[PDB]
Amino acid sequence: GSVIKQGYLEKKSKDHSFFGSEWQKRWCVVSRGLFYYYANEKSKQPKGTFLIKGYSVRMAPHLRRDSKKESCFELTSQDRRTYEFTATSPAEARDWVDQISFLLKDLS
Repeated sequence: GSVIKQGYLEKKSKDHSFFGSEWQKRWCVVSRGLFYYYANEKSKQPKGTFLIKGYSVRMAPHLRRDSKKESCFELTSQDRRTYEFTATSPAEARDWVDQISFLLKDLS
């Protein structure tokens, strides 16, 4: 079907409120051409959706300074906002990068 990969990641998330950005747990889904994410796997509505065409993806240890930096990756665009993620492990992050890359290369 349409889902390529899904699971929990920490997303760097602006609260648009008093505290700014924090790493926050999100259930993330990448389907063909489309990424969407929720607070929880059983949340009623997504927090966000975006078309992935135009994005680049890579591991990104600059995103944090603690020991989870080896599990961080980013989706970047020169036109739209970047999305920054921490997986549970380097292996998990590498898989996200690989699976999203496979989509992005086809889209290109």
